[PDB]
Amino acid sequence: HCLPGHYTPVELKPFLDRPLQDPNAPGASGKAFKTINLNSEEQKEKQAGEEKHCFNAFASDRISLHRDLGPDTRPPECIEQKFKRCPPLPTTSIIIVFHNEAWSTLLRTVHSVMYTSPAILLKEIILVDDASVDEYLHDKLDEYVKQFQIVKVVRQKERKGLITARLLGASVATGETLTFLDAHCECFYGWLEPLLARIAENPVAVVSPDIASIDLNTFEFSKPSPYGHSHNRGNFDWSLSFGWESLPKHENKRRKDETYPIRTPTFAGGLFSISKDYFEYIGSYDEEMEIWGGENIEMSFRVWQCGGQLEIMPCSVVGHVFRSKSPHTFPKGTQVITRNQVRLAEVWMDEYKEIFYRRNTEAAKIVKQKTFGDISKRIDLRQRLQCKNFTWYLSNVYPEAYVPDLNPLFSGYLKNIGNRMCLDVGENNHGGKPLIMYSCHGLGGNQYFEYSAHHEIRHNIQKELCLHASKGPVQLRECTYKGQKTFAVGEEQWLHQKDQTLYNEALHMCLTGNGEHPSLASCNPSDPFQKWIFGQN
Amino acid sequence: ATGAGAGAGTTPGP
Ligand SMILES: O=c1ccn([C@@H]2O[C@H](COP(=O)(O)OP(=O)(O)O)[C@@H](O)[C@H]2O)c(=O)[nH]1
Ligand SMILES: *[C@@H]1O[C@H](CO)[C@@H](O)[C@H](O)[C@H]1NC(C)=O
Ligand SMILES: *[C@H]1O[C@H](CO)[C@H](O)[C@H](O)[C@H]1NC(C)=O
Ligand SMILES: [Mn+2]
Repeated sequence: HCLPGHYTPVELKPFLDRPLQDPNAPGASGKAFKTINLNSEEQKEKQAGEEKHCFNAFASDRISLHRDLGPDTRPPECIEQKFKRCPPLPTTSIIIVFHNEAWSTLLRTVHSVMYTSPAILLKEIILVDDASVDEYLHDKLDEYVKQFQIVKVVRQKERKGLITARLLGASVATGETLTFLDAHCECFYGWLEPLLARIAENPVAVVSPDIASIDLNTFEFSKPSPYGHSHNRGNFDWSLSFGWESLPKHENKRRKDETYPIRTPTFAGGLFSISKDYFEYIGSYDEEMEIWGGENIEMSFRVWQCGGQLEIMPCSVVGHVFRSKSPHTFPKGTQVITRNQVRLAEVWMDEYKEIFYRRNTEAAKIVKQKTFGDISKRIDLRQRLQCKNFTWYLSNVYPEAYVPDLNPLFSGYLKNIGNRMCLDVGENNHGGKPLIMYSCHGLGGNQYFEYSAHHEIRHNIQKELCLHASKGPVQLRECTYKGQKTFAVGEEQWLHQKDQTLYNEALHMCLTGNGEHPSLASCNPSDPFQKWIFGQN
Repeated sequence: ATGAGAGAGTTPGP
């Protein structure tokens, strides 16, 4: 089965040949489509699309299903890379899960895969319908897709969400590998070979493309740059949200060219390839997780702790329509996401789970009322595979991570006697911006604060941020205290006094909850707006 | 009263 040499370009020719495109058509070569100067019926269609899909479906419906993405702008070593015939490139089953996807976006995903994926690799495309309502996604889709011969639609009759749908897809797949894609993606040139070649080399590797943004408003594709730019890897924050960060210096040094894998603490988890056998062996997904949320983080910890590796291959580029809001209904509310996170925290995070429970009150409650369900199959899997503990994961996989204290001196919320609202970090804050007052919700999150031995008031979900005194509005800034060497600057040291005032040690002034932004004022023990409760949840 | 970071239920872009 194992031949000498490298696959030829003829051996790699795609399943379907892209027709030469009209260069002046809308969205051509992946450039912006500006949908402006619309008549009254058109402006109606656009708002209907935006509100159905939480992307500009009006734009998507006017762009070819066949659009090229212009010239291949990947690094030169990616365009030149050859693939050995031994071990052979494995076959793949493409699994696209959808729930009420637009036609234009679902079929541009399917067309993209056929135009960019070598015929010799592409065994089948499985479309998993998670109980879509739209009639066009029933018989119309079944019939349209027959022409392609290798495309099958599988139906999840009752809405069970993305996790159950992927397990359904996997159970019918016969490929040697599974490649998962969302239903609003577009494959770049040569995206598949580098994923599948890496699994051929190392079958415990779970590999992701370097995911590109497709703009939800204009459908512009963010193209790779040829000169070794800043890459992102996946992380988690201590609310267990997926996030992106710069690579550390040791990884830049280790990677000699762009064909080298990037080791990633977490993966976005929509777009990746895996050995089918390894997917099953390493515990596929927790079947009790519902709708959306947590499974990518759960899979990240489980792969790493149980002896696999999570990798991003920058020679593999796939565009994704990133949204700001879900279009999806939640049959039994968004509590589902928090239950999914408690399930992964109980199984994988050991003592570190308490750091998350403190920051998401809803999760602390689910633990206390034991409504997160039976995890005995997940516990059993962690034992049978002899997976390492979370201390090992933080040390060996994510040594760069800020880890809060397991048992901080104090955590909770800051409630103002005067106006009966809570100190809130606001919608968007990672440096610089003033804070707000917001209704006390007791949920933690944006109202979460810790008190340190060194008199700091921390907001430490993502970064180690410290309440930072100023002549005007109070800020969150990076703590200057970060262990052995360093100290705590007076602008970040506070005393909660007997009169319930918050007294900054540097400025000798008191936090008031008056105005839009809490600021420092002359200390007035009779001012209710300078009186703070440090409430525990 | 937002129940999470604004409009969660989506993966953030890079
Ligand atoms: O209940 C659901 C929710 C989502 N999806 C699909 O799961 C994939 C991931 O969801 P989405 O794209 O909304 O999440 P994000 O990519 O924003 O994390 C998409 O192809 C959705 O159509 C699904 O099948 N059932
Ligand atoms: C976790 O594993 C590490 C070494 O990988 C070990 O030193 C430590 O004792 C273990 N922690 C627990 C909580 O068992
Ligand atoms: C939701 O966002 C608002 C701002 O719109 C507040 O920051 C609020 O605290 C947020 N909720 C949570 C749970 O963080
Ligand atoms: Mn998506």
